[PDB]
Amino acid sequence: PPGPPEAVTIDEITDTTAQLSWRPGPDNHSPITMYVIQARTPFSVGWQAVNTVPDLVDGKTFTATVVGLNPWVEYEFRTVAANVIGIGEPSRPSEKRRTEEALPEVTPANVSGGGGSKSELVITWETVPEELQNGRGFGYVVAFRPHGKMIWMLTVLASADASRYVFRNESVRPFSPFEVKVGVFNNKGEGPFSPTTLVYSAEEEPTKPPASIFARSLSATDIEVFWASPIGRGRIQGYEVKYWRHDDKEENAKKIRTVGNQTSTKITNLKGSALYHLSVKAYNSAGTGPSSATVNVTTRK
Repeated sequence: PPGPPEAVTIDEITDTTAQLSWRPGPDNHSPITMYVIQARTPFSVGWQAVNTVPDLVDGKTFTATVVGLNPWVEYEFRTVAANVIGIGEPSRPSEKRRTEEALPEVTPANVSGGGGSKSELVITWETVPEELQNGRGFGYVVAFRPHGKMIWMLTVLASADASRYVFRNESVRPFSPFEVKVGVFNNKGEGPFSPTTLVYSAEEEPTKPPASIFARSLSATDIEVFWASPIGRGRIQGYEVKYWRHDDKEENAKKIRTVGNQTSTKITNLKGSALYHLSVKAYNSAGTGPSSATVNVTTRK
């Protein structure tokens, strides 16, 4: 296998391209027939191969152009020569050198949203990776409009780390569809927008209480509670069961929550031969509804 090539230098650097040069290393009694070039950045995971011109570098070429680099990233480079035997030892790395800035080009992935409290529209996205921001002053532009309308409303978020925006206004009807895209910008200029997606605003909280509530004591620490769903009313994600010992204030109560359609539950780790008060509430992404009547049950022993 071949020895390490030497003297890797960065002769030119633009926003996405660099011109590199190097000098041959010992070939170890076998003809050197190829050079490959690797790059390392703070964000790459160690050394990676790069695209070059010529797309394949022979053993006679000691300089080459590297393409498809990220704007505004710090780069080191090294070269490796190859024999017929195998791949050689990597060179020592070149000096570090930062590419120039450019317009941003990558929009955030997984633009979505939903939920929230009354009068809200909740919009979420994944922050654009740092090696893809292409320059200082990187931020987002959240564009949203009611489905069926023409005017886009625009919010700027100066912070590259922003992953979430909440719009609240009386104009927002409950569970209404908005068209949503998220764009990017940096000091060099404005970049593209994500593909439009549909996001629904916050839904209405439950409006009716659970009915037909009662409980049964099983052991001295376990009771069972049953209710019926309300009739009419809102969407219901589960129930909040609220319980407290006869000797505590109601505001000291513990709460457990329920997910799905179960219209019953089981409370544990209670004190025996003691009275307990309970009440149930429906909830959804927007909050909780009215409370059932309070029911009274005593533990077994």
